[PDB]
Amino acid sequence: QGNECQIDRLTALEPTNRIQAERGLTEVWDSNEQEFRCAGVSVIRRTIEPHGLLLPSFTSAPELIYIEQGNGITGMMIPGCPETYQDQHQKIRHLREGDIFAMPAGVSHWAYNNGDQPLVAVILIDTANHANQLDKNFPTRFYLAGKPQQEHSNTGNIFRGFETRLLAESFGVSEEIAQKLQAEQDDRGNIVRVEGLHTICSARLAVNVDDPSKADVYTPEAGRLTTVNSFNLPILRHLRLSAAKGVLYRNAMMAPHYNLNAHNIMYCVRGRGRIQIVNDQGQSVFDEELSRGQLVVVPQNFAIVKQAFEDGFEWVSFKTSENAMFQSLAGRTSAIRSLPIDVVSNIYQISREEAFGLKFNRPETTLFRSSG
Amino acid sequence: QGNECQIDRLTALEPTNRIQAERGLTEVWDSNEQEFRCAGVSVIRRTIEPHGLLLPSFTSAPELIYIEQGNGITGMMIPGCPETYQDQHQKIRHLREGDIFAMPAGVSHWAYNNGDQPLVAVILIDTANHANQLDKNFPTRFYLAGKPQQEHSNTGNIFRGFETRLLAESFGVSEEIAQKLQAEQDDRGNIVRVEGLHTICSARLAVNVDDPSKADVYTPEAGRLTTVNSFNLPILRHLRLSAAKGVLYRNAMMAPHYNLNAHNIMYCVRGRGRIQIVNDQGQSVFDEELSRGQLVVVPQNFAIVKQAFEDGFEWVSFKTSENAMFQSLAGRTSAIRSLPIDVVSNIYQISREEAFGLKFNRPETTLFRSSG
Amino acid sequence: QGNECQIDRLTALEPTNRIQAERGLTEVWDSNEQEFRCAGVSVIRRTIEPHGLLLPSFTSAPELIYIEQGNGITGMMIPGCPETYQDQHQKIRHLREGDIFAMPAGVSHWAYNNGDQPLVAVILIDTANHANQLDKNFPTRFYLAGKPQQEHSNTGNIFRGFETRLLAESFGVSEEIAQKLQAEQDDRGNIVRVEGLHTICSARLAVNVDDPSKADVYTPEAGRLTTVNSFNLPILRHLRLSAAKGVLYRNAMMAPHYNLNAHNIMYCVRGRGRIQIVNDQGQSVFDEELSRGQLVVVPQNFAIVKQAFEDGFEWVSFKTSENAMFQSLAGRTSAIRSLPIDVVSNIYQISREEAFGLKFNRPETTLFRSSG
Repeated sequence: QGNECQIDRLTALEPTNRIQAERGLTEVWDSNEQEFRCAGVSVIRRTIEPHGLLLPSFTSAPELIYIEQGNGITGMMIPGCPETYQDQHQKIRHLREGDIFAMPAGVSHWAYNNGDQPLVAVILIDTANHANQLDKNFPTRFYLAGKPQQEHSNTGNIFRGFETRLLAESFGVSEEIAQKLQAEQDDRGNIVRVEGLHTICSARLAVNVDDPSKADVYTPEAGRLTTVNSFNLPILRHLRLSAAKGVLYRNAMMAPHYNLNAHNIMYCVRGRGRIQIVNDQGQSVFDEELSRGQLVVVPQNFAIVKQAFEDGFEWVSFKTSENAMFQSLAGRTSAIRSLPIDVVSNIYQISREEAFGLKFNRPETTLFRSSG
Repeated sequence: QGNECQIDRLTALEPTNRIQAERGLTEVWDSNEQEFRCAGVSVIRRTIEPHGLLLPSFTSAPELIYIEQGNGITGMMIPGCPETYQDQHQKIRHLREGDIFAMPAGVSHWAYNNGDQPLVAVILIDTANHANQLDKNFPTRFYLAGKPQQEHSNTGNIFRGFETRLLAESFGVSEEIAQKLQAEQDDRGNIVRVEGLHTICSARLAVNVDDPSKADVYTPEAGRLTTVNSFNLPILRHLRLSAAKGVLYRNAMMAPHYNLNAHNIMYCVRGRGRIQIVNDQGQSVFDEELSRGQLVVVPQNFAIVKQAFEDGFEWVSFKTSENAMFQSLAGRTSAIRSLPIDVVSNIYQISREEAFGLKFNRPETTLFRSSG
Repeated sequence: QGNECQIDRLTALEPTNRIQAERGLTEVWDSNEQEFRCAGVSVIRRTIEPHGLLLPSFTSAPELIYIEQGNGITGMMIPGCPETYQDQHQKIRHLREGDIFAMPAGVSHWAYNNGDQPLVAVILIDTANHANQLDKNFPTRFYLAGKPQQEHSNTGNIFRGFETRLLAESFGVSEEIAQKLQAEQDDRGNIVRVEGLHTICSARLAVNVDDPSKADVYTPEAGRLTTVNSFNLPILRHLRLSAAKGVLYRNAMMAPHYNLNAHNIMYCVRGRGRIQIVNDQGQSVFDEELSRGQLVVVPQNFAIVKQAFEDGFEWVSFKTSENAMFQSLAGRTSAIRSLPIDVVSNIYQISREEAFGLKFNRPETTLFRSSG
């Protein structure tokens, strides 16, 4: 078939499946939605209650994680990295709100909310990544403990699969304890309640996009845009993903722009925006308001404008390539302004002075203060 | 299915659709042709009349452009590149005959023929490029002005898609002028008549293959071969495409060879040649004469020989990978000559002296002077 | 469809087609097998009798070759590499048992057994490699001599395809000899009997994994693991494949582990092992004994344990990515040991001391001495 990107209708998408576990919630968007198929990604949102432990798992696809809310810690068990010092374990890293974290394909990991508010992560799973060599339709997830529900469609964690004897032998451990590995008798789900706890090897593997000094774009009382790519997060050189966080203040807008190289899974973090998206046909495929917890998939090259309402509008964009670049159509550093004025007047059939105003009437860069 | 490269018949291909615009012509080859599906490319040829302005557009796929005829200028609006100095615009670059230009995915651009003869560009659109994340069947093109016809299959340029108000607001411009953006009232097509006009940021993004000093191969009264790859055109490191131009003089031939790594879209620029192509089965899939404006798709690894006729034969080869490499079967630096003579005689069941002549009777490299 | 990696059953796979030639045998596994489709590879094994010459050929896919048995020499005709000094030919390289050799896509090559025992190579053909731009279902092979049978499904070597005249002309050779090229009158098949014979340009393009000093893992009376990746075989940076050889001594085991980034085509070289493989569902998809000449496909991220029997168990793993990395679940440098003990006890619902033993009772790295 291969026509999933012939899109004339996009939708504000919300999770269509829930997975309730003892200490957390996993909400799964519908990966069958055409625009997800086009983008080749899946999105989940996990809400881990305080003292909740997301059991160790891995997925064949790389993930881009935004910590929407809360703080906690994630342990990554990267093969080959140094033990640490009783007890030994690999580097524990901290998760905080505003954090954009990169999970390389196959890397096993667990998370724990050691904070007071629920820990909330919005996870892009890039099933179409070159790194994912399993199926492209749905993420494949392998758990290392518990008896977790399938997240994307007689089952258990990978240990349940092995002959119990082999397990016991493997760990130099009793059979009875091996059965604990297999968690055949476990009903807690993928996020369990705990009490308390207590170069890739050394990098943070994250950058906090709430750090206003890191913004690439600010416009006085318009807002800011903060990019995560291969320069501030070098691992993204390997994942070939990037990300951005945007804040639009009351009635501010992001000029119509298109992303050159990447699909943009724009998740609304807070506020509300009139979002309009146009396809290659010059047809609007989207003209709706996005608010908390909704996302829209902006396909590569699809033109888009974001107009904040009175409460502003804030989003994280997961981008399906390395150093995704976009181009504003209006403003300073825009397609129009890059056009020689004669080209502008000629292509739009307007005066050299109408052209001028078309080019320069908008002095802001990318983010504008607007009236609502 | 995935059998589009099971090819037993190739065809001399010509455009199957025309798109007439006010100041230019766009001829589109049939991307459904099996060998195009196999190669994962589309080909167009644009003829821009003098004083003709190819409206700004972009496509999700990278393009390799050969300027077959004429000269003019192209403006590339690469996001982030410096303005220039009344008026400000991005770097204007010159296009001349023999130019092989690389357009990265998503980069918006316009062209203008400021010369006296029609400006003619043969464009390979590499829809199967990793850079293209939309559909693979047909190029997706987005225009920034006018009301252009679909080039590959109630429509308009991307601005037509937006709420007019939002447009006006975006540019700090009147509504009436915003409607000009949307060009709902435009009948000029994608190439309009104009009057006159007047690290990637600084590179030429082109090399002229008509520069005889750049030839990698010359053979006295046989002709020349000139390659564009990542060394003389570094951007091609990003596009993962390469190109070559070949000139065969009267009755000269390019020895049977195969390309190791890439499909070869060989477009005939001038002259005429008996071209023969063999598949993995040892079957001829092509044995016809190519002339002006026709192309054949040579699939990766398919063996091919090109025999010029009395007027010679000249072609541009667009190659679907980085630094595509080929191997001659005959001549100096050929498969046969690289074979130890005993291997040759043994595999061909011939004498050590028949073998010798098989190896050395052909002292030329790649291009030979032949009799017609 | 795209569900070939939804695997609940793997099989010990053996060749399903034989191709007998005059001086050798070619055994072809069934590339239609679901797990081959999932992995996107094909496997062949060629047995070249002493004094046997594997005719020159190339395939659009890169190959990883393990010399299971024997020694001989392979000639690679890489385009552009220096002639050598009567006779001139390209660098001849030696093949020996334990050799893991990398063949880049499209590179023409022949092999010859100049040894006394049959020369046996197990060949992974990575049809799903980015380098292969032809069909993905089956390897495409082009021969440069003889009249070889199709290896994967009115035919001949590529020369047979050309007009004989053109051939003769091409090589400056008589017609009668040109017909020898076309081998229309040849019944020897792809491996013929001979008598005797006699930066990529200069690299060995191989590393011998039988070199015990190169082992990355040894465990006293357990065995060893030896990896071939981009560091000891730099060309693999281009192929994006890796390999390993494993030897398990009597009753030794490789702890349950999963490969993070790559499918693992594990071919059994000698001995016998109880191999168990688990999918993402916690279901065993394989629990059988592998022995000489059988392979199983371990999909990326599928968990696996290998238990040698009394004769030990030795395998070569062809891996479908660059520097494939795996993670042991048990032992030193394992997922479990990388887990903070509180996470372990909490996720497995066991004591801080049961947890401890789960973590540390297994002091070996990856390879363990076990009881059978």
